[PDB]
This record gives sequence, structure tokens and C-alpha cells, in this order.
Amino acid sequence: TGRPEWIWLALGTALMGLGTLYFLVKGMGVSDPDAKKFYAITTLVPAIAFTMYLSMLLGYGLTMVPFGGEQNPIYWARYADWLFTAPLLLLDLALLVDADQGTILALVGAAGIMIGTGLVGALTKVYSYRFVWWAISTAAMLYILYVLFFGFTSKAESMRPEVASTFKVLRNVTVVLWSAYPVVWLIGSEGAGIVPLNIETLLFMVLDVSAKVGFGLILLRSRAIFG
Ligand SMILES: *C/C=C(C)/C=C/C=C(C)/C=C/C1=C(C)CCCC1(C)C
Repeated sequence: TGRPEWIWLALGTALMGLGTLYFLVKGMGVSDPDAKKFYAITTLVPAIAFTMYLSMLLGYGLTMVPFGGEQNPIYWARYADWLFTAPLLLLDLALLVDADQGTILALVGAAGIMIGTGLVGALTKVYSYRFVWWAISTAAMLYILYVLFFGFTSKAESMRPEVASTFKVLRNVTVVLWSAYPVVWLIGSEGAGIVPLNIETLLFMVLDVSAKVGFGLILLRSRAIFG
């Protein structure tokens, strides 16, 4: 096939794999229970992304959805990725500020809706309705971000400055990166079809890698992960 976006798929696979091994090696060396917890979660994130990026590279997770009078290429493998990686990243932040189970349940649930409606919209055949689902998915993300910024930040204040300061960084990187996904979707192949798939793939890999490996490097190198 040799699609124009394969090189970015290959780069995403490479970066996710390397980040996975590094976390794995670093994680199985630590003896602290709590640290192990964070390491197990943070290592699984890029591991899942690696498998999906590899699959897409190999030609899977791609489907032609008709709308706008075209046969549009929609990489659904991404949602198979985010469905598990998104909530896991949320869990890392939750464990960091000692969030409550109710909060975590609510966040993971909102994340489920976000990815769920997102995929449904990316698969919808009625052009205008694709944006209705997109809208609902974004509303769910805003809820998540609101909770992360107003709820979590507040409880991170009961933690030590080192833990609070580590969370602020992860929170910030998360808010900035996550906020970009809906925009890319809107102007990309799933939406207006303004930005070509090759470039679109480039944008998503940069966001995915930064939100997983970048997020992990920051979290796993901090002393805030220790019990
Ligand atoms: C490693 C992957 C991460 C951190 C992915 C985060 C993804 C989002 C915040 C995705 C959001 C979306 C919307 C707000 C609406 C349209 C569809 C999505 C799923 C692209």
C-alpha cells in the first residue's frame, strides 16, 4: 500500500516501543510498592499504543467511511488505543493526588463516553451528525479537564509540595495535549478534511508520544511516586 502517513506510523511505533522498554526496565528495578504501582500503569500505556501503531503500520485499524461524497480513510485503531490508555493516564493522576474512588469512577466513565462517542462520530455516515457526536465527546473531555484542574489540583494541596508540583506539571501537559485532539479531529480526515491524513497522522503521533512517553518520563523520574 505505502500510504503517505506510514513514516509517522513507523515513528510512533518506534517511540512507543522504546519508551515502553525503558519504563519496564526502570519499573522492575524499583522495590517500592507504590512506585511499582505507577510504573506498571505508566508502562502499559505506551505498550498499548505500540501495539496499535504497529497494527496501523501493518495495515490494520483502517476503514473507509463514506460521507461528503468521498470514501474517507478512518483509522479506528486509535480509539482501541485511547479507550485503555486515556483512563490509565487519568488513573496515574488520580493515584498521585489520592483522589476518591467516586471521582475515579466518574473520570473513567466520562473518558469512556469521550472515546465511545468519538469513534461513533468517526464512523457516522451522515456528515453533519459526525459533528454531533464530536460535540458530545468534546463535552465529555471538558468535564474531565475541569475535574483535573479544579478537583484534583485542590486535593493535590493535601500532598507534599514535591507531589503537588509533580501533579501540576502532569496536569498542565495533559490539559494542553488533550485539548489539541478535538481540534485535530475537527480539521482532519474525520472532520472538515482540511488537513491531509499524512499531516494529521503526524500531529497525532506528536500528541500521543508527548502525552504518553513525555508524561511518563516526567512522572517516573519524580520522587512523588514513592509510598
Ligand atoms: C495517549 C492518548 C491520549 C492521551 C489521548 C487523548 C485523547 C483525547 C483527549 C481525545 C479526544 C477526542 C475528542 C474530544 C472528540 C473527538 C474524538 C476524540 C476521541 C479524538
